[PDB]
Amino acid sequence: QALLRILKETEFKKIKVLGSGAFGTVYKGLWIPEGEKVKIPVAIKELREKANKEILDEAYVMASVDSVDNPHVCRLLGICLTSTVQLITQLMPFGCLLDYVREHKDNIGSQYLLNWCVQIAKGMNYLEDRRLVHRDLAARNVLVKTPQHVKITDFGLAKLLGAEEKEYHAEGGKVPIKWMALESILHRIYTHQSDVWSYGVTVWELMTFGSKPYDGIPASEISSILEKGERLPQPPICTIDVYMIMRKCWMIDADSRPKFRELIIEFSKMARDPQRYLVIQGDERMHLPSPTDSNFYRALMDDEYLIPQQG
Ligand SMILES: COc1c(Cl)cccc1Nc1c(-c2ccncc2OC[C@@H]2CCCO2)[nH]c2c1C(=O)NCC2
Repeated sequence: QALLRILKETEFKKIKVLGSGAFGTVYKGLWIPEGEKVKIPVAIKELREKANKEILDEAYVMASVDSVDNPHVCRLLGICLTSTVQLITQLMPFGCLLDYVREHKDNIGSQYLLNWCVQIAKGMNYLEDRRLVHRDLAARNVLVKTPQHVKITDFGLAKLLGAEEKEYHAEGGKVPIKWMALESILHRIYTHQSDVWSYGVTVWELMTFGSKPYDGIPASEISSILEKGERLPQPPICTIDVYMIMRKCWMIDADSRPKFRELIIEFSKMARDPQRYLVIQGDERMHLPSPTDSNFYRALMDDEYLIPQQG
């Protein structure tokens, strides 16, 4: 039962732009629901300007998959009807994971990387259980609540499969070619197993501390590269077992790829002996802010999408 809570514009103060890009504009603000005095840090999203129709579809997906215990997927708090339709969620104060890994490379140890991989797989497994194909899993669409806790976001491309359906077949909208499974590029078919491909690319992004995949290669060439058996390279920090997970995610046969339930288990195993699996210089000397740190409050200070050319 998908409900959308309407929040009045006047319950929001101190709205400030956080960032803009392909996702539209995201603002941060303070939500003070009338009836209470509690002040809740929020993020507020509106699309680029159709915009109204599209963003309600995202609200619907998010409301559809919401649940009492939902750690690793962003929850919709409500929507706001102003000059635009805006979505409202809890602020993730450390920002986008892609920016985070680029900015904090020198303090990101093996334990953090492996834990993030586990968390993203747990979030995706949750979505799979609710018949949701995300279709845009990428490091740009993972957010950082704390350095120890990430969440999947951006349901702009996401689709719910009916009880009889195994796949979603797309029409001609712009799609993230460099993160897509070959079958999605060739045939516009999307499944939970094409999300696994995207998961593999996401892991690659993290393990390279936010390198751009297939940098300098036009998206029009990607299907040909994949058909020749070429893949993203082994990141220097990754031991062979970690890279082999990525390579399994990029198998041609979708049903031969790992399932998210398997990825949780495999990455959890690695997270139990992190320095065995990732080799990072100075790993033991690295630290990131954690809620259990006495000074954690100090940290809380005040063309990837292309028109398809096949299928
Ligand atoms: C879709 O869930 C949201 C809702 Cl319901 C409302 C506002 C923001 C989001 N998510 C996003 C944030 C966001 C959510 C919560 N806290 C901070 C945030 O932005 C942090 C930085 C700022 C710009 C890049 O991310 N940032 C991004 C999304 C998104 O959908 N796509 C990519 C960039």
